Amino acid sequence: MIHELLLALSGYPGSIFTWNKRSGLQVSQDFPFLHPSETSVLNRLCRLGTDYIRFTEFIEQYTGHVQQQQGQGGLHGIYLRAFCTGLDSVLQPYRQALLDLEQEFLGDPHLSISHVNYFLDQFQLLFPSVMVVVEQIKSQKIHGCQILETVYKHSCGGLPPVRSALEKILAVCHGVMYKQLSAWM
Amino acid sequence: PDDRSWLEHHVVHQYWTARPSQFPHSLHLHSNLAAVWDQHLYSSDPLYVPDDRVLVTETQVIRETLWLLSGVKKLFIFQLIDGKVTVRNNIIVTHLTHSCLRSVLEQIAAYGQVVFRLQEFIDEVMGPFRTYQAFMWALYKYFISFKEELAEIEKCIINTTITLAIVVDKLAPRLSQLKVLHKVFSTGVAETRNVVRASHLLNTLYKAILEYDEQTVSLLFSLWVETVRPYLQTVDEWIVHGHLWDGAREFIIQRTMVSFLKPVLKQIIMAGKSMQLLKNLELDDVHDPLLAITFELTLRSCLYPHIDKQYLDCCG
Amino acid sequence: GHREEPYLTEAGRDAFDKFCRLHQGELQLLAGGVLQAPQPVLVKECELVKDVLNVLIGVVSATFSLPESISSLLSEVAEYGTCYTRLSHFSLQPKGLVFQAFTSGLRRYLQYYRACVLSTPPTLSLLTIGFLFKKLGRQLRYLAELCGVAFPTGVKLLSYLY
Repeated sequence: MIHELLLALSGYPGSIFTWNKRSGLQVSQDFPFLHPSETSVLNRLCRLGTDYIRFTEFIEQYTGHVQQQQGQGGLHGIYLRAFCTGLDSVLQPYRQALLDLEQEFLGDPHLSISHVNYFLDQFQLLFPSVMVVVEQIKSQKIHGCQILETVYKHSCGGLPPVRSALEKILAVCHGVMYKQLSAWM
Repeated sequence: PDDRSWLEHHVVHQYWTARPSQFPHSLHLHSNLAAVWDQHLYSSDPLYVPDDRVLVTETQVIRETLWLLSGVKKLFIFQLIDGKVTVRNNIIVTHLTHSCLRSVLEQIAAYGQVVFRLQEFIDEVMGPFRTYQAFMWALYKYFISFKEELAEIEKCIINTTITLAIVVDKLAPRLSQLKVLHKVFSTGVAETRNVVRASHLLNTLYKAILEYDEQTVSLLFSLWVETVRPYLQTVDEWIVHGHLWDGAREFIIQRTMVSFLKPVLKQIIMAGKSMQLLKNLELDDVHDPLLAITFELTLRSCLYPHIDKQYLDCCG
Repeated sequence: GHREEPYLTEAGRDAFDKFCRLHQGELQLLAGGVLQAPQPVLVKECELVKDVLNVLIGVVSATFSLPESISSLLSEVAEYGTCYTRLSHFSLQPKGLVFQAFTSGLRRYLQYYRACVLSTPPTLSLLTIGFLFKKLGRQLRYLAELCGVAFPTGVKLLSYLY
């Protein structure tokens, strides 16, 4: 149940947390050896893994799916690929954290699930926060330069980790514009 | 057998599912007090239908409490009544007379409601204003340090001996600091416009620091600085960028009136506008080192030379 | 004393194995005895890690033919070697002269992919593999879309790549 959660969380959903796409991860259900006290902590941790699997799926989906042949900048288009490029390297500390968790579980196996929860709760706010930006881009068919303002309006807020995390992505998608401007000028 | 017995050994899950647990111990009155009290009742002729208590051990009840107290919700013991934790009445260990028990768990449950409501405030933020987010971020920075100690205690239940009278005294410097939040937040949860909703919230904190002008004051101070962060950004931005830009009058100044910046507000407006007429032809990174080198009284009057000199620069 | 005795939030590596064994037994009962599972461990962790490192060389193990969550990690890292082989046999020649230069240029990357595995790791954890060979293994799979595995060749292929 312990190791299984880490494997599910990295993007390998187990036979305990069964991945559907209309509902994400789901526990197998009430059994007489389990009761809600651990269950709720597990569910709260499973939220972040739902989001993470969606992220990896989208980044994979829009980078490396054509040998590059219209008017499309949202099913295709260099800016979308630039966002997908930024997003995974911003997601690097999550992977680093999961890697850490396996080592701590190896050192002493009796460590609690709340032990996992408090370490991962620096991410518990930031992971809903970055989701609305990608959701905006996907839903409203935001393409070309318009992606920059979509990220930029939420990189003028009042939470430091959200600001830095979005800042790295905006550097990348600035980079494609700079590469075109550096020759055209 | 073969799975149920091996479970019964390793896993604890039997005092709240089928075959309620029976605890053999040292007997004779010094910790056999519950059974003596039951026999006393039975001699005293109720007479029939004994009191339903399912017999959970104590050290466990400590674990379930610490889980509830840390801030994760939805445990089977301690039912809700409207979202409020209340004591469950099947608990008995082998003593504690079941009445002092029902009071002491109620007291700690009352402290659990205080943190429950704050986590509820936050849980409805994950399913803009930008002051609410800074508020929640302050609460969390406190919360994680609180949860860490409890989480450490949970290992040490397996380890020594741990009992109620120890964990109550050990959590004394926290249960002091929770009571103030129950009063501060109770006016921060009681209210429409984003400018009165911001001023009324800032004003509670600004009042609470001058109220006691030492663990509570560090609490009020560190929640103070982490929530005035939007305002300071806007205060600098009106000056140096020569324009005002708000959410929807999300800034309490309008081109709704706290006294927090009143002794310099004129100098703010007369600088912010005067830059705009220059264009037509970092104060936060000062404030955060200011805390390193009276609180919100003389200290705030030492912030003001730095912004006064800047106004002087602009108008000149 | 008697030690509070491992909880679900608690102990792993033995209770974890016990738990997964029990859940598999639960599934087996809940069907009627008509669901059949393979071996629950294969065969260990570190031995399995060295086996999957050998899969990246280009030799797939004899457990493949053309815990239980191990399958989900395992398929993703397993398919990398099977497409590496699907590049190497379409690089076996000693026509298009520029096409032959193109094939040796493909070997310039395939040798790098064979060199990075088992010249770096002493031993790594199981999840380190799936994270580490993500930026590289997906990049390896990108080249299969490039190749046919007709198929334009010669100046036609050279000019498209230009």
